[PDB]
Amino acid sequence: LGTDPYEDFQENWNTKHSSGVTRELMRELN
Amino acid sequence: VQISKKRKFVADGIFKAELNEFLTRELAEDGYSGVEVRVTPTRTEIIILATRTQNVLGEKGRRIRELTAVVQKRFGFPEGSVELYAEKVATRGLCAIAQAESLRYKLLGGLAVRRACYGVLRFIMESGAKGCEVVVSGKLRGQRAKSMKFVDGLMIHSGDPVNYYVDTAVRHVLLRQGVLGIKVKIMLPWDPTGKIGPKKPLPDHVSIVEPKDEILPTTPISEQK
Amino acid sequence: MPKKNRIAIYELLFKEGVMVAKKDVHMPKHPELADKNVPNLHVMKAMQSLKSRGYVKEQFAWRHFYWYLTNEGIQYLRDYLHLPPEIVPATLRRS
Amino acid sequence: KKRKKKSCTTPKKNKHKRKKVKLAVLKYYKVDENGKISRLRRECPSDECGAGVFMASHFDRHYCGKCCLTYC
RNA sequence: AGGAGUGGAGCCUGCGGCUUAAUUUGACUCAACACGGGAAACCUCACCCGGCCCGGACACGGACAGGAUUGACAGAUUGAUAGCUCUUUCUCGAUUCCGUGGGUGGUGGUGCAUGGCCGUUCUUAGUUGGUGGAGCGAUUUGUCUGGUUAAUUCCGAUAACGAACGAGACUCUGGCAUGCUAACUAGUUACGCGACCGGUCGGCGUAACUUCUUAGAGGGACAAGUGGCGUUCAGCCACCCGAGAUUGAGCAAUAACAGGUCUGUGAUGCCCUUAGAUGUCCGGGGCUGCACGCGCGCUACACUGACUGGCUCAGCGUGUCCUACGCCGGCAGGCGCGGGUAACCCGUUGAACCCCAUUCGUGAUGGGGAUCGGGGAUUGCAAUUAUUCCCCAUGAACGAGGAAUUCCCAGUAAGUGCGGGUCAUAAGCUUGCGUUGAUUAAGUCCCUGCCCUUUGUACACACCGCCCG
Ligand SMILES: [Zn+2]
Repeated sequence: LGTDPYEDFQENWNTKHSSGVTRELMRELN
Repeated sequence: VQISKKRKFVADGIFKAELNEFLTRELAEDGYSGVEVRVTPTRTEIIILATRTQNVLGEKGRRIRELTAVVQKRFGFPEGSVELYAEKVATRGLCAIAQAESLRYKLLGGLAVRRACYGVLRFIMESGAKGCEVVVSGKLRGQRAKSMKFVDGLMIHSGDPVNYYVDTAVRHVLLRQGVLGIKVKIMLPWDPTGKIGPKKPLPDHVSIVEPKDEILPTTPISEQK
Repeated sequence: MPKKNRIAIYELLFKEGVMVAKKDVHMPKHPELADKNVPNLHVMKAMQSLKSRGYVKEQFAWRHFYWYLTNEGIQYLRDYLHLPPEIVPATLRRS
Repeated sequence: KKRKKKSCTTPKKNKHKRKKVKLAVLKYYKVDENGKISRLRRECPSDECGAGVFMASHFDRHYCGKCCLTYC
């Protein structure tokens, strides 16, 4: 029960933290 | 000296509106889902539908014996006239209130919104609902509020058939930064002659009976039974 | 708050496990405490005190307070009123 | 509107502080060495507080605090 | 094409302004302005001038039963019979009181921190997956050249095929049933008794039943029949029969707006204040003040009328304040008995326009009523900055309204009254109801606005753009 990388990326793909949310989602996927 | 019936039929709905509000603020975290009043001339019965039946009466029944005594003082019942009973909702997944309160105790406990809402839609659809919609509004990302909407299946919006084919619930959840609104709509299946769903079919659905296949005779035969 | 009023309020809540009042500070008499001349304000401000110590739990709805005794309230009012230990509130005696 | 802070009044009112009188029971009874006592305060003939409650010996009246009865 | 108008006048009510101690405040094109159920004497009430109370839980420390504290007559004081305060000396018995902490209540701030609700885009006809086809995939087709429809409603065409929401269907309501089930809290017919000159009787009592009244069930209308038009389909026009050949409303998509509401809430995050208070109560004021502008309206400008008499017809609603009956009053209005928690009583709801006689006779006139002076009566604790109502008296503008501009298609517009909400006292507002009842149209894209296809683009915060000097 932590944070969801999918939701994080979908909500912050165009903000300042896009480069970090992409990295976290890639870590979750692979 | 008694009262007019215009005022009597009204006063019986104001009484039932405040009792539901009082029980809502009291047994919500225990699965409260509705109340029913049966005015028997000897003993007024009040049935409370809930999920966790053990958390309503409590150990030794020390909680529903408190409710039946705090209710009669408020509403001026004579002692022993009013009795409160607790029962179980037949199906929890198709009650909008029980799902709009279940999702409130997941947003109040640290679940992500996106996964809290899919866990509710999945349980709603797996219980036999025909459609579901869950909306969450408020400050989910920063100082600006926004709405997330999760839909699944069929959902009707207009007409009279909406007054019995859908169940709606609106609830508030108080977080550290503000208030989030949770709306849950469930569209029930048909279930002819059934507890769940309306027995009436949808007003636009036409059911045509498939004829029984028969062989038309070629030659004449009399049957002299 | 006269000591007689304070005693009257405390030993009425003891028989039950519950208390009901209306949020009306100008009502001159509490209906359950008639013939003792105990105003409605005194009941409100006594249950305010007993709640802050943790001995009761409240619920408010539609201008009404509904208070319940907690296990620490029976233990505390038994010594305040010097009641025999063979006294138990009406909530605790059934089933 | 907008807050305007006007606190000016004829100075400030002072709340009546009661005077701490020590052993006021003494002056009600005069006790000699022979045991007999004299009651120096005149007493009110009422029912709510009779037989024990003394009145006020003012310069022109006798007054019971509890009864609010004044004899001139 | 027209009808009634608004915009002109008098006044009633809201907005600015200007005043003021305060004249509390939100909302400003459609999408503010008789809106906040917002018709405020007190309360409401936030605003202004003052004055009491704590209704400051709880924890810790102090003092204190050789008393912590509590309240109080009289003189003064005070707007006050506020022990509020000064003088004065009796009660009250740990409930309080003092410091520290951290709690509470706010119609206090932020609607650009939020929830919910509402308004709008939009009452338009729109919107979207799945599988397949095209492609550099950003995308695209489906979701369309064309007829048709109130309608992305259908027909058809067809690299698309199947679906979904919205539309439609659905619910309430109006019009029909001498067929069904029923009626002393609805009646009718008949027969008696009675009054009066076979007739009238809402005079009285019985039996026939359900036409009338009430309300349940089920029927009944589907472009169904005929004649035309239409790629003879989808449909459109006329007509017969028929109660009816479109009755009126409720609900209502995806996606949005920094739209309104923190002044509806024990909805709510922060910020502010919290004991000479932004809490709460009491007294008196203001919200209404008035040079001037801006919107909803109500009355008129008369003879297609006003006055005075007479005759004669509703529907929707309310009622433990709605009221019959009798007596005194010109009246507004007062006293005594009665009914009704209501198809039982007001009430068979004797409404107003309408209708029939009289007087008036084109005139600022008996039209029209503003304004103001005397009296009288009610509601309330209080009517003075007239609460409302009545009676004499007063008798202004106004002779049909510039540029502009609103609403409207048939029991409709307009006229005319009645009921509800507000309400101790109260409608020129709103929300419903009946009554009388039309002129003109059954078309178009000219004005206003919205939608669509093709086309151009140096725009993409999207023409209130970008950009050269
Ligand atoms: Zn005395």
